[PDB]
Amino acid sequence: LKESYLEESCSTITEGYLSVLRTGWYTNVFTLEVGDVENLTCADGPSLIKTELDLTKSALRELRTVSADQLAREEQIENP
Amino acid sequence: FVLGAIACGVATAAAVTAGVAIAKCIRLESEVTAIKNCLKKTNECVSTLGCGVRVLATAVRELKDFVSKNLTRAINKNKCDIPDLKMAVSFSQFNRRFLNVVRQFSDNAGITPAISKDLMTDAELARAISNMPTSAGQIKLMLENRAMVRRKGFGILIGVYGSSVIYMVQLPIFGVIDTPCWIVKAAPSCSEKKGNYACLLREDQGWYCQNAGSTVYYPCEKDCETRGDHVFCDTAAGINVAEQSKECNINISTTNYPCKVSCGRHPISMVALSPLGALVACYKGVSCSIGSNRVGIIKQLNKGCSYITNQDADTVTIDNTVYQLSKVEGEQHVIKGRPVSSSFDQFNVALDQCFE
Ligand SMILES: *[C@@H]1O[C@H](CO)[C@@H](O)[C@H](O)[C@H]1NC(C)=O
Ligand SMILES: *[C@@H]1O[C@H](CO)[C@@H](O)[C@H](O)[C@H]1NC(C)=O
Repeated sequence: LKESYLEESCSTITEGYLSVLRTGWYTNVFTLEVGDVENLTCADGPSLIKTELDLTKSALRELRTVSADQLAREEQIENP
Repeated sequence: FVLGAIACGVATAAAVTAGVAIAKCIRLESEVTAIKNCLKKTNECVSTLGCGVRVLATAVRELKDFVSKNLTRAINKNKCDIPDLKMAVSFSQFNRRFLNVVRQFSDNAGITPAISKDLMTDAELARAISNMPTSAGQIKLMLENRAMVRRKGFGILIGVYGSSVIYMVQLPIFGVIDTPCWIVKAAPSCSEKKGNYACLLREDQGWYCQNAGSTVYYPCEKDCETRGDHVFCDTAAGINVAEQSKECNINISTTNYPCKVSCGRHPISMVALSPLGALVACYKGVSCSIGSNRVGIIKQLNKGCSYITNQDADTVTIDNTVYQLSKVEGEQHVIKGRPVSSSFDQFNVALDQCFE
């Protein structure tokens, strides 16, 4: 690179860069398949599988409400 | 208006606005089911939505397959304290991506700041880059710069449909590469007499890229980011400028172009960190110094504009703000000249208007 200090204008210009310009957006849609996890239940108390299953059911139910919240926030991104 | 004062944040809002509009289209029942029907017999799909946008569609089925083919038959009779250690460990390994996708979308209210490995693996990142509407030179560059692709992309949550978590990732298409590019920095050049200041400041700071016989100007320098000799630029807040405007970098007074400046009587001390050094505008009211990390403070700087190369000193301080000089090495020129300020409140005007 070459940097030039312009004493007549208290400015610099640095040259020698090669561009990488974002000209567009490519959309990748994902379907993450969790399976019929909400129809499974552990009736025998504390357990490693019970803990993992409750994390999974909990994460599913939380994303549903996160999604709803997003629909109001997307209104504000478009209609402030 | 004043371009540098309005341009930042613009390219970001355009990306979000563009993504949300695509997300709205994907959330329709006809498009969700079309995408779901595309992926019935395969893990990967390409398709054009009703609104015209091309999407690559990817199914991630490890967890669903573990749940269908191992966990369910093993938890017949609704008992989970079974002595199957590999089942519990496999369950924990197979659901961690999902749990990480939920945390990233929950913490960010449905729009992530980047592309995490849980939204997109390296394998999947390479697959999508391969499908981008660009040529081999760009794809080769992008595959060698996946960290930058992740940093400039983002995800948007589509919704939950049954057991199916649907989301979209915007990846940056770097469609134009290796054209000449340069960055302009500036600070207030100000003359002093009778306690009175006569200031000048350039109002065309930022990044410039000569692309396809036409020069483009990116006023918000945060829309561009360097890796070595490469500068990665969002083009959403780009603006064409005439070829002659580069003459402001050798003769601010040229008649071939009305170089944009701001001239006033209110100096603002500041430090403009440049790639190979720093610009330092130091005036009455604040103190400025440069230093090395081994021997303490080098010297106090004189008032006015000083150009400190990143080899003259490792640090520059203005008042109590401390800036780290770059460590890059390069050709450093001082183009000598009488400061135009010493020849003397307008804003973003041609320089010949500052003289009257
Ligand atoms: C699940 O079952 C299938 C066959 O039904 C088997 O190939 C696979 O190894 C099992 N997975 C685990 C993690 O045990
Ligand atoms: C800069 O341009 C002006 C007018 O175009 C001219 O008077 C002046 O001599 C030029 N200076 C240099 C160094 O070219």
